[PDB]
Amino acid sequence: KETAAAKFERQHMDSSTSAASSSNYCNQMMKSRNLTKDRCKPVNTFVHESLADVQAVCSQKNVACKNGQTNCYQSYSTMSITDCRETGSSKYPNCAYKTTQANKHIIVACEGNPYVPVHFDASV
Repeated sequence: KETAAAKFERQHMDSSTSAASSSNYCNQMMKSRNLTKDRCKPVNTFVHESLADVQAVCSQKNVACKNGQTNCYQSYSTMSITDCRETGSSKYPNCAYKTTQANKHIIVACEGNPYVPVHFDASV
């Protein structure tokens, strides 16, 4: 089964771009990363930074996750992200999203050895 670390990379990393280039970024990426295959994932964040910089957050500022776990971490630095959220017209299989650019700190939950991100908790 795909590991939690690999799923995080597939759902949230986009080291190939510095930001969203058009309003269709979310439509394109949600589909290409297979986040709309079985249902429309409602919200999703993409991070436009290197993988090592994001992995690095695992040893930055500890903070409790939204759900209360204590293995979340907030990045020291803000990062270029893209926020994707369904539009009112989104209807499976035609999942549709609003793209929004931002430069925010990220909050992830980490696990394993190597200790790496396994969930994207929030942008703040």
